[PDB]
Amino acid sequence: GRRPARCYRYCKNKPYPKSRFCRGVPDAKIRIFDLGRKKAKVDEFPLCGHMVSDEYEQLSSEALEAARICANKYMVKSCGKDGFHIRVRLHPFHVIRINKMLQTGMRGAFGKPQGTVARVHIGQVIMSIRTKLQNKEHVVEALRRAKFKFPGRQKIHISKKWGFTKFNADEFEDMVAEKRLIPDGCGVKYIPNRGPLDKWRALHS
Amino acid sequence: FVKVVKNKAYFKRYQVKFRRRREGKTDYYARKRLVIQDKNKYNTPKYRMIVRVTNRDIICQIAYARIEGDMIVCAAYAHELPKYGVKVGLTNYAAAYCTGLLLARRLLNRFGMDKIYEGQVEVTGDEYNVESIDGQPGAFTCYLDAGLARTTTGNKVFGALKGAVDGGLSIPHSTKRFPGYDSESKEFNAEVHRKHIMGQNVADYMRYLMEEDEDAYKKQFSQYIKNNVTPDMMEEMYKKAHAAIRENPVYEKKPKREVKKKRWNRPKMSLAQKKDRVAQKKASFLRAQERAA
Amino acid sequence: VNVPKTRRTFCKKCGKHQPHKVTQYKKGKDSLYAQGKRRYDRKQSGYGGQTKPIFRKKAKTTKKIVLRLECVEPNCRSKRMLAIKRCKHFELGGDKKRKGQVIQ
Amino acid sequence: TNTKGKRRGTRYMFSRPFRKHGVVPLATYMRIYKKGDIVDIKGMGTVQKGMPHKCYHGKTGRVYNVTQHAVGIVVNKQVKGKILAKRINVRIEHIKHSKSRDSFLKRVKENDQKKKEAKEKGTWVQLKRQPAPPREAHFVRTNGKEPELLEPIPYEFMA
RNA sequence: CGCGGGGUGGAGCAGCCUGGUAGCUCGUCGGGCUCAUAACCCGAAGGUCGUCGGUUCAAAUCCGGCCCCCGCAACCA
RNA sequence: CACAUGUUCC
RNA sequence: CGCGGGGUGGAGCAGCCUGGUAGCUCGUCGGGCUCAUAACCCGAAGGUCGUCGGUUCAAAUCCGGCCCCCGCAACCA
RNA sequence: GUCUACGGCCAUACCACCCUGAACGCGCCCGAUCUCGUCUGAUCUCGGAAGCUAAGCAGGGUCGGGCCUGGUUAGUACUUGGAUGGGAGACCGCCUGGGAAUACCGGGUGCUGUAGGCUU
RNA sequence: GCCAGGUGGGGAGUUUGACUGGGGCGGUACACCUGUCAAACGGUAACGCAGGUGUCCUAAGGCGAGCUCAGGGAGGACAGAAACCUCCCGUGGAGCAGAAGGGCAAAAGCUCGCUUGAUCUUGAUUUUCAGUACGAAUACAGACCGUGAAAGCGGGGCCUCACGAUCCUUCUGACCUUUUGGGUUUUAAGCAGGAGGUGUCAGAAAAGUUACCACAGGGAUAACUGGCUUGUGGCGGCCAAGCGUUCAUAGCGACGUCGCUUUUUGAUCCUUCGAUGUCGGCUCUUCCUAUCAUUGUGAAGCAGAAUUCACCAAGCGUUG
RNA sequence: GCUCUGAAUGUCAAAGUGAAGAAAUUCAAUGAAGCGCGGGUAAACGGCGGGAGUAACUAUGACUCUCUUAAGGUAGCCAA
RNA sequence: AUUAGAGGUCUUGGGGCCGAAACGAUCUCAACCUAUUCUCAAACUUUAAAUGGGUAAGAAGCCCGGCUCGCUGGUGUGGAGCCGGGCGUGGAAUGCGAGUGCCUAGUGGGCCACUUUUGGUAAGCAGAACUGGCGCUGCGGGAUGAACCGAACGCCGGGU
Repeated sequence: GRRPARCYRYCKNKPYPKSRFCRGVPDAKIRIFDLGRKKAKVDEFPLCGHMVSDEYEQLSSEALEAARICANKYMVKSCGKDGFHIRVRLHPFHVIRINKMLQTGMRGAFGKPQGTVARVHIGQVIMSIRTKLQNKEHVVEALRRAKFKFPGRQKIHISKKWGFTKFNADEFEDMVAEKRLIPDGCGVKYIPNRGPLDKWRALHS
Repeated sequence: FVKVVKNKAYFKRYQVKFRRRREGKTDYYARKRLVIQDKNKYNTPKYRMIVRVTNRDIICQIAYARIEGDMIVCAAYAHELPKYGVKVGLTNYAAAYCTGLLLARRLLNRFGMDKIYEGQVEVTGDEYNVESIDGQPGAFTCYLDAGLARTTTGNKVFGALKGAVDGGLSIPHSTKRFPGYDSESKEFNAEVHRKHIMGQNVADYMRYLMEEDEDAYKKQFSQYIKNNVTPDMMEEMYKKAHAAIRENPVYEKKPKREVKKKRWNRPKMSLAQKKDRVAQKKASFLRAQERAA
Repeated sequence: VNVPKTRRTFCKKCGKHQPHKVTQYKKGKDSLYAQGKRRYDRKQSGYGGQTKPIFRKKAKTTKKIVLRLECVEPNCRSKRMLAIKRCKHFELGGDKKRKGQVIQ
Repeated sequence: TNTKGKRRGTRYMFSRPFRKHGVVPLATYMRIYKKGDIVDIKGMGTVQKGMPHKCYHGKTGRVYNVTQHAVGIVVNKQVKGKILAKRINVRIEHIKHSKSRDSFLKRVKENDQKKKEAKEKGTWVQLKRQPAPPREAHFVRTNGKEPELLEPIPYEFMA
């Protein structure tokens, strides 16, 4: 198989992404980042939970793949099959190297691309879940089952933003009241007071 | 559909060219070679003869380059000619030779080099070059600034140039582009150039329209009949016009009369109006929205 | 590369630009009575074998083409050498290539 | 190791700035340079000829020889524990009049002005620049209002 | 593991080095000969050169990764 | 100059 | 580097000499033949005579230089 | 007030659409005998002045795009120097100094040199 | 007898590169170039990374003029996804010999016209640098020329790479100097400028083998222990999808993840090359527990038997 | 490798030969053995193939096709 | 480089459906386009620090007056070079005497640490940048120790 994750744990090297120079990189084991009822509007899932990291380490694409399923599986039993929506907010882009041995030793030891990993900073969201507000403890347990699939420690925080928006939940409805936020399906378009005037006529009609 | 070419990112990267290039008025590839001076000359000005042709005028200026904007030392126009002797036809080849003469004579009269450097009084149309005279002040030297005009043989930017070199300026040039240089056998013919300088090609057009058709003649040379310019007095008109320039080429500015201080233009709007036009516009939208409902 | 068989260049003897004929330079036959050759043979004569180095590590797969100019004036009659950069193929007065014409 | 190319590592040193590519303004040419002017070097990529080396991009020197399109500069180059006053020939395009000198030339004007002036007054006025002193004793009026009390805020985990 | 060559109609091989534009034997199919089959005679079909992307006016050919197959080597204690 | 072979209940 | 002899129908080859004549064999194609591929025969299609220049009433031929191959002999940057 | 010629700075000057342009000017526009150049007088060259602001152009407008300039992001990010500071480490906190960038929210939308007109 | 040519490991002499995570094998990191590394001047290493070079060009050199590219949309007889024609949009998304980077829009691109500045000759300077060369390059100056109406531009390629000493040979240069006691004339030697090349690229003329081996040395340098490391090997946890008829955890346990251990092999080269005797077995001792048996016990999918799992525990055994 | 053959001969040294030149010198011709060409030879050194298909079920391949070299390992013998 | 839905139109199309058949219509599913949205870049970048690199802070400078020139020229123009004369409050802070020439040994195996940093799973590994150490160096402290912390040394008394 592959090496233990203790080996490629620290953000040791410069970011070495799959490019014109690093070719022949295997596909990342995580391919599906979003799942659940991702075709859901912004006004039925007000609650949003986070798994914010607390270390400057590298999370493998397999840990991202493994933790996704375990958080997905627990939310299926708890909140039905369509009572939530899960975003993995880390995309593995750093390529790790393997110095495969077959005797050469260390003469010309520039490794071959082994797999792909994801570098994460302190206080950065790893994986976030939107759902109905009454299923509060269901998510905070689901992310707890996801912490055991990652190295090191990370906190579980419930954001104050409405859904996956960047707008605070308390200010949300009053902005939808004065038509400051136009629901664009899974997201929402922020309308400023700066465009040409005719489109302001459009929204008010 | 198609990917929108002029999108927001297209303007974010866009680098405009120079203003005088954005209007098609300056060839900076040619201007750089024209107006800059060699650095071991140190503010020795590089005078250039700016000859410009329009639809109804010819502008011949002389200028040297400066960092705050190149400075006009002396100018001349085509419409200064009806003061001397040229009633109509102020854009033909014979008009250019006058303006180049009027520019050259006015300049040396301003540098006190009128009594010296007479030039070519009797117009002939061959190679003339004013060699400097020892002891006396050296001859003035400048360069032609053609611009974006295609410099083919007989172009009127070379006509005014001829008027200048006969006036006494030592402009380096040659006879490949004058009206009368043979293209195929590669030699000059001074007699043919004399015709165009004295406007004879127009007379041979007007004499061509006597036996052919009067109606087109009464439409092609309308102001020529309004000023009675027959093909018999044309050579002796410019010949008289050349004398009347070489005796008093000074310019006399019109009196700057007191203006009444008004505004035809339209004044720009203040912010308080723009911010209130939309406040009226927004109010007038909703108050027209409650009527129909 | 292709050079014309004639060129108008500076003639050292006639002191200005003049048409020259252009031919390729060739090694003359090594004389048997040069200084270095007479010295070399007096070293080889007798025993001891080879006494001077024989070069063997040939590395450059080319030469420098030289051009032997000739002044074509009936009284100048001066020749001079002129060299160009290294090239493998080289001909005198090859047919002048055309712009935009069908190729097959 | 590295290569000894002339332009090795000048991907951003000679590149034109953003939205400034193209033909160069003509006042960069019609600017004059006498002998002995404090002149600095800033290589310009658009003009390939007459370019200086990359070790002078930033260095400032003085002119000692002026040709048609170029000047000779006497610039200092540190080479392994010694300074060399070496002469380089650079075109005008890679050249600016350094303003690191004229503010002293401005100071010479007033120093010559305030020495002739106020001499007939019989007074002695300061000429040398003194560094920024400690500020003098002064009052602070706090009319009516009371200074607002500050407090360190509690912790709100923002993520 | 590193390196070397190879992959072209159903089969086995050219052509590749040196760019245009595809062959050889066999086999298959149809018609004939014979009572008949094979041989034999006539005529046709069948790949577009491992795969993908590049260079070039033009690429089986030149160049690059990938896929399969094979070989050499891998020694001194 | 060459030409191999054979389906058999009655 | 020196000497020799090669280069030519599509492959090969003759003719170059002691100059005005570019042909033969194989291969493609039509005919006649044979049960038949064949054998045999006839006809047509097939050549800047490696490249240039000199010189001739005429040069693939003679004279100089270049290019490719082969044989032997040479060998101080 | 403004324009033409030549410019400097090179978007506060650009781009899209709409409106109005007195006078001069710039243009459009009418023609090809001569000069010159094309397949073609469209362009280039040349000769003009019947018409016209329709356009170019100028001024203006747009809760305009861009650009320019501030605020905010933020004393955040990062960083010089210091410790027998913390932590298993990863990394963090403090002392001493310096200090950013998007999103977001504002303001702005050419200045000007020389010469010459027009408004006399 | 004396010369000449062939042959000649029978015999003689001598050589059989360097770099290098030991040497060999393989590479070329040995002369150069672009990006990066490189830590915002410059400089900066590794058998670091991604590439390139030993060329090509009578124009792909030099001027001047005229042009606008890629790509896309809408149109037009055959004509189609793609032939040609026209309009519109088009900041470069094209092109400029090549690697990459930089640069470039009335051009450095494309297309025409005329051409040889790719010529002749002093120095100064830059780059590598010892502040030596060679190469390459920049500013001039003196000539002779090209082009252009002219200002100007050009002494090769838009810039960064495409190359080479002494000695020798060869060719060109002059009404040249010397050739020996003088003169003439060949010849030869000089002076100057090119070329013939050393790629181990500041430049020897060079194949093996040694287990029959020798000497000088080296722990700067391998094969053994021992150290640091633990990839690998071994051993053990956490989460718990599932297996276990049913039932997550009696016993197991995927996807992941956290360690430990030095009884595996690696990596490394620190110690030893004026020597530490380098495989096993035999013999004999003691130690460790990650427990096979035995003593005492817990838990089972423990009815009894037999067998699993775990705890205290290395006292005593573990054979022919 | 070895050996045999030859003015039927391409190349080659000294010397001799001929010519040009004031002469050194140059050039041309001629020019041995050996090599090249052509035979012989393996109880001389040595060497002695690859890919598909095919038999009453299977397996197998006597036969077949093809590419191929100077020959393609025959008689024998074998995890010695 | 990359994730997700939205809104568009037949902009081409995949099987479709009443339609012979129609951008007539059908739910669509695709790409395509337009506003958005998640995540990145040693060999990407509009922006962009900290630290850092030049230069300047006078007497060799200023300001007058006049000559010389074959250079430069509309123009004793331009520039350069000469003379002559006049101006010291010495034109930032701090510190310190400098300049200069010969002759020249040893060395040219280095090693360690904070911070930055390349390869490597890592290493008391290999390779660099900056500064200081060790080597060449004792002393007090860290039990012990080439490098850590303090502090550098003539021989002694007192104090700290």
